[PDB]
Amino acid sequence: SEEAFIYEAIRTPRGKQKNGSLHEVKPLSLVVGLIDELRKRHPDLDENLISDVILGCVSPVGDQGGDIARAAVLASGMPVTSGGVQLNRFAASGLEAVNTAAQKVRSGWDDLVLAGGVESMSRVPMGSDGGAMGLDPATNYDVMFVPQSIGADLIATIEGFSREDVDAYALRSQQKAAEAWSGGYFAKSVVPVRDQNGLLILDHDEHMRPDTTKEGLAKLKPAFEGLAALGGFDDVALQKYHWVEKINHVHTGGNSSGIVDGAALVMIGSAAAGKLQGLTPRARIVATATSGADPVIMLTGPTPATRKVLDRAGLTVDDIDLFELNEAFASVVLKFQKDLNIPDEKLNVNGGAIAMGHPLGATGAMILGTMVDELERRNARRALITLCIGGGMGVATIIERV
Amino acid sequence: SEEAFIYEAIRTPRGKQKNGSLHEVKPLSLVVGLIDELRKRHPDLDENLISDVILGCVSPVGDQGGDIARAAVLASGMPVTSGGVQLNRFAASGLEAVNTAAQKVRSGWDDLVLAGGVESMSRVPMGSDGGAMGLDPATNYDVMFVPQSIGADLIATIEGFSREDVDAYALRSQQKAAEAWSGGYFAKSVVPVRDQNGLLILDHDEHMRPDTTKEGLAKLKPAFEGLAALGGFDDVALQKYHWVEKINHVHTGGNSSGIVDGAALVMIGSAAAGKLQGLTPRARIVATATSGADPVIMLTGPTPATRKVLDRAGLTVDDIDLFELNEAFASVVLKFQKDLNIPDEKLNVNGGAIAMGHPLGATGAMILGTMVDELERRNARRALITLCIGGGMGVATIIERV
Amino acid sequence: SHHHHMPDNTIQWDKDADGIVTLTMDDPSGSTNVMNEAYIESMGKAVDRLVAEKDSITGVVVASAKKTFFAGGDVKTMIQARPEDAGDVFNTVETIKRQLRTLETLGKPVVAAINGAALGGGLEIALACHHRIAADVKGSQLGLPEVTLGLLPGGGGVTRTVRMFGIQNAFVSVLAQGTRFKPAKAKEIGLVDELVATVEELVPAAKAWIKEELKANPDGAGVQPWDKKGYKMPGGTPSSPGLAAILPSFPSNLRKQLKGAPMPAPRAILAAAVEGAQVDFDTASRIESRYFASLVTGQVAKNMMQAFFFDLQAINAGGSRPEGIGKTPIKRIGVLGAGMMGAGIAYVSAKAGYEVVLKDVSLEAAAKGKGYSEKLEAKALERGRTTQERSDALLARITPTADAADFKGVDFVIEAVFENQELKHKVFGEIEDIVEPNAILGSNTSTLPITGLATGVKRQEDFIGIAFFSPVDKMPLVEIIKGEKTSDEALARVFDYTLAIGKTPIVVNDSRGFFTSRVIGTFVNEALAMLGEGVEPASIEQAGSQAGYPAPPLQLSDELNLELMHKIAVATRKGVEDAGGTYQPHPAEAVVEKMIELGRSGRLKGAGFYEYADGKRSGLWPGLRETFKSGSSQPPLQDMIDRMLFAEALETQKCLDEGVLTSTADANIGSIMGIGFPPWTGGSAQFIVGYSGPAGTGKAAFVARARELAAAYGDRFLPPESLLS
Repeated sequence: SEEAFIYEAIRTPRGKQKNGSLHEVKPLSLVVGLIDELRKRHPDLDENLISDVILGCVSPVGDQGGDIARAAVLASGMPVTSGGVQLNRFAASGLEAVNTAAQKVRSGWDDLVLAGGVESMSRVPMGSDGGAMGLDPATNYDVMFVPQSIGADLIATIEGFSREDVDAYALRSQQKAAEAWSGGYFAKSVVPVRDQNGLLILDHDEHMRPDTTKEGLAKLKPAFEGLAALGGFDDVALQKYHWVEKINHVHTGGNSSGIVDGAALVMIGSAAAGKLQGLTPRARIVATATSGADPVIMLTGPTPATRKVLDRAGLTVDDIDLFELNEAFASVVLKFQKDLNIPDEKLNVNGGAIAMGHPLGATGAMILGTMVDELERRNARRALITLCIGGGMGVATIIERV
Repeated sequence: SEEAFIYEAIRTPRGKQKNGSLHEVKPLSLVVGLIDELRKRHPDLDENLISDVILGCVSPVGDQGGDIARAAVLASGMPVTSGGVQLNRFAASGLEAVNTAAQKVRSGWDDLVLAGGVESMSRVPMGSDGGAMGLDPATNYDVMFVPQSIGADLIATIEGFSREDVDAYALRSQQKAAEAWSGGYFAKSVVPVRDQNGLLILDHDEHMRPDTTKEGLAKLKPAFEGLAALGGFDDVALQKYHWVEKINHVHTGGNSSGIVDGAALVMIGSAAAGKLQGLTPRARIVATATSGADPVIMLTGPTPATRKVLDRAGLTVDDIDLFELNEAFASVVLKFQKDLNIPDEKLNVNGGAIAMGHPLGATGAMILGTMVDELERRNARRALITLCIGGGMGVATIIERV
Repeated sequence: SHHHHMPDNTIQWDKDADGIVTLTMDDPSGSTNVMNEAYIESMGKAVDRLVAEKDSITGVVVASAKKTFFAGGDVKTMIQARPEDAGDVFNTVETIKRQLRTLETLGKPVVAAINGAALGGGLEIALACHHRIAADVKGSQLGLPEVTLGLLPGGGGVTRTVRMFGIQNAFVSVLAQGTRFKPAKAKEIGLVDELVATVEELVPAAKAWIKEELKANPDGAGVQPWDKKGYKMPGGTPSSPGLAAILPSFPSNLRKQLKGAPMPAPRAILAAAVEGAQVDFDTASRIESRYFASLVTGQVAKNMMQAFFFDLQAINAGGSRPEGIGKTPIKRIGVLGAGMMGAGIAYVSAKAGYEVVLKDVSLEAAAKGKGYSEKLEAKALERGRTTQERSDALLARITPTADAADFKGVDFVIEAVFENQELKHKVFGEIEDIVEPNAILGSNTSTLPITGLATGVKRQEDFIGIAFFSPVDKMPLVEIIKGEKTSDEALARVFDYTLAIGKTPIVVNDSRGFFTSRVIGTFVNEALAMLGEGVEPASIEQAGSQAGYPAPPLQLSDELNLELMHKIAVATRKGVEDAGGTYQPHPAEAVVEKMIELGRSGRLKGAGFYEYADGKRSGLWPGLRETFKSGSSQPPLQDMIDRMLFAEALETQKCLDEGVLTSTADANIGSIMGIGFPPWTGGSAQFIVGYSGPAGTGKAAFVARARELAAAYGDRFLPPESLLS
């Protein structure tokens, strides 16, 4: 019945891992800092209308355990009736938290909901929560588990993407992200992180390397650092895809998503909720959908998830003005760009996670808010957002400027 | 637009902690075992219509990390497009997973969704995921953190519930649960847990003590085992509630919820999805809502959450036939029973977690399925389900028999 | 960098033949080494010289040239730090810790020679060394008392202490309360590593340890334990299972100790300690600096810096003392009465080294008065703090006697006889002809006017009031009440004596109720009025404890006898209706007479607002809720807290206007150390200008909140004209 509108979409600057700025900031503060700014923007808003606070977090351990979404509600002084839920759908945790928030508004049982995510990877590493797929030999053997860094090299091997092809895309991301900061496209949504005294800690995506050259990207080693340094996964994937002889390892540290900290918040509510609170709807969510593909290759989920969203929204590829896919691996974007013929002037127009970083629980909401601003800056009408989820999952979302 | 119907609601027998039966069963198997039975009940069902699998889990670490809902999808042979999300809203994780699944159906963007929860407390203890409220001194001092076992004793102290009053309720739970198994009320929904060979592991809620006497409950010690064994929280709570001089510690191991393993699954979909799959709707979800109260007392959330659901559903207390509140602590139920005058012939008619156990992530779906069967057995019309969430949260749900 | 951006040089350089630098700190602008701008520039120039000449340097020795090693920091600067100066305070402590961090990671052994006191920033410099050698001398203290001023150890104190002992041991024993340690206790807990006999053995032994360290442990030479690979924090990190189980109880137990009082300093220390343990050392230091900047820019830390530093130095300087009077040495001391007061008075007077003639109504009572001094002398020896030889000889200086002929030769009398108008003039008239004519006729008096009591002697110019506080041994305040006929030399003679027994004096002009009894009365009277208004008693005790008082008011109304408060109201009702004016009684007088009617008149009579069993308090009286219908009024708790604090503050301002006190330093110190006013306010008078409510901050915010309490609780909360609109 009711239509779900996006009223605000902010994020923190993504801070690098090694000697990063946000290493001293506990991930709870990053969310509170964003709640403080939503207060500073709407001091007359009745926070009691806010019925839920949904946050994505892929490693809910230590600083991020114990329902951090509820901890942010209490530590920030929000009303006790604001609830707070943490959820984990791997990389799409941030976008699913927005999709879940949007669906709660459509049912009518919730009036106004904050959604987003948070991930402080410099403090809580990836995979710290353990896992059933990877650490139970019964199921690890049954469903052929392969880390994403190898499923991404396989996509390049099957589709014929060379080391020059993937490094060429990484250079494109570093540039458009540098053009975005220079053009001031991120000025209104990136909220600088500060301490308890007001002093600045971070005011820019410090993982960016705007001086990246095509030659510097070829000097790097193939991704042999975390899980790919183990033996076995090379041959395990080729048992599933029997028609492939050799895996061409093309992904490095320059063409893969960086490891950064950060957080994002999205304010979603019904039409009557925004009018009653004196809010202006900036975008409308048209459709969401979940699909998936082969979990061995693990990173082809966005292609069927996008077609399912376009079908339910009654639209095609031509009706979309901007495409935004998470840059977890360069070949995942190029695979998505080949399955559906998409022009580069529509795909990640303001750079992506290769340059700016990939905070797991928050990336879904971050790239969502990126498309909200770029829809207004270009005065375009529609935008589509998907991600490549682990385990071969896929989540896609269509927003429409209002 | 669309109405969300419950088609199936099953659960495993809850196994005790000390030398329990389910200690050897990994929590992933418990979910797969329930998926196997939903297959055995509807072999002609098109599982590709299933668009999401939402599971609650309060400690998503180790065996329960890495999005266990997705692991259950892959290990059970479900379609790769079935998705899978894990979420944590403390004790109401199971009910919120059903509420989220119901709201996804109302929006129209999802057709058929499995929801439920899982918690193997004998293997993954409570609080193993750490926490921001309890382990960050900045916020632990700011929002006055008090473990539930002390917030429950405070409710009894304020409302005047004596040690005899709470132990009297615990005896009532042990009896009605024993009457339920004797009467066979749990025969069709409790799915016995088996091994890979088919041999039986558990076929009954083995935490029950049907021979519990009023004298045996008074012989127990006040709850001084886990977190209450520390000093400080006694005086911290009395700083907030300044008009209370002495906290009367009445809750023990006999009047508090037991620590057990188990899992639950609920099948929810639209009307056209069930008709197309040859399914018969057994119940309809009328309304859900989230509210809360003082997080220091931490366990008064269900009272405002219930009034919000009744208001949105356009109903009052008289329109409900069965009340089912999670028995986390006896005084929480008695407080809920005093704030709203509710007859005992409507409140937890088939016993509760005091006798049968409290699997954190799964309890919300378990007590939900309990009210689905009891609505049909009594041929009643409506039922209401709430829980007492940590941090002072509250979730309530109304179902209607179809 | 190592500099802040033309000050003096406060550090002397001296290198020996083996390549061991001796950094002797000698600040010309004072008698002690302080962490000021002259130090930062002088230390920065010394840190840079160590790195540029590292090829020929093998060891470092940090020494001092003053009496004390190094003490505190620039308080005059920290107290002026506005909230907008948070950037400069952060940069300054980061500059200081960067000097220490470079001194740490120098790859060369660094030893500290602590000759005297190492307090505040002084100990923070010693913790940056790889070895610490201190000298055992009477007066050498080593601690981190920054929390006592509303601050925290910012020079790496929190970071390095937690690194040495863990979160629990460091916060409990060193950081939370600002504990000072003797040189023997410091080595016992791990602060100091080795000790020596005299200060002349420090520098020669510190260098000998470097040659030992370089020859025996060449790799670990100049590397802290937390700078090594396999370092494990004692007690574990917030992620290990051992600490993560009891970590939720750390903020709870801290709130049990502070009773919910608004003191952000101990809370900030615990956060920096735990948050610092979750990251590396450099990130922990930066986190530590953020919390230190938050305290200095706050209001509570300035209230404590104003009272516990600038006001205490002014009283020991002689502010309330006639500046134009010399010194009259005291020979013998006479003490009349030997109760709980006369016994303690004779103890602190002899512990300083003065002959005492203790007299009472008998000869056996003087033994119980001398025995109370010997009961504390057992603890003086059982604790091993005394010499057991010269200390046991101090008891021979006390001469307990009953014959008035023993007062022959006494030049200072302190009458501790019980309060009675005719009894005081009778005992003093008996003893004033025996003692010397130039003897001070001091008299510890509760509320009786000295102007009336001074008529009982001949030389009224030597008659004065010397009010102590029970227990006399522990209480540090002495209230000197100046009568009308009291000469200004008598003030100076008693002012010198109070500084001689190690206590803090204040000067009060003779007024009804003096200053201590008058102000603390309004505190308990505001609480009794709340009980009569129908407020739950437990809230009143929580309101008192959360305000910052050491003892809740209803508990204090039982300590001080409840029938004693009755005749206090009868004496003031007698001092107004005799003048014809209409006496407007306080509403608390009704609650008192109601309790006197019910036979519950304090702890002494066996039962009061609490219940007592064998002299031990055991919970509130259950019948209290039914007698006053507690629960008929539930006002906001902050209104309860501000009512008790404003009453003492408003009554203090009236004492300054009426001339009861002279300076505001005596008011702040007197209210804190006498009637137990909350230390976070900085004193009953500092609370006026340092008020931080929801309507602003300062004197202007006070008046609005006071006029808000007047239109809701009574016109008695209206501010006087001295600070009026």
